[PDB]
Amino acid sequence: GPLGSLRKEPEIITVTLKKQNGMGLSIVAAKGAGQDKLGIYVKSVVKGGAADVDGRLAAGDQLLSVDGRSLVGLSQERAAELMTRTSSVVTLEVAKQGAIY
Repeated sequence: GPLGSLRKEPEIITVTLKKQNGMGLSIVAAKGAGQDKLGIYVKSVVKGGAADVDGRLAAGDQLLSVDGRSLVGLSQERAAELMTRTSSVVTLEVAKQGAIY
């Protein structure tokens, strides 16, 4: 769908993968049996990827889009596929609900 929603602190998160291996990030969500668009939200981090390695990623990283591909209602299947061939560089837009001031 359409990208951009709120300002938030993060919004546009980008980090050079190829770090310890991947992004070692555990997402939580899907798409179906609802509005055909489930809100993507990180449940945790593999604690072994640029994500948990960038000391920023963790449970609470709603990705509105990934590599241009909207994630604001994607399925772990597709989302994962997108996050798969991310390359040594991952450029996705994440947002929070409210924390750290």
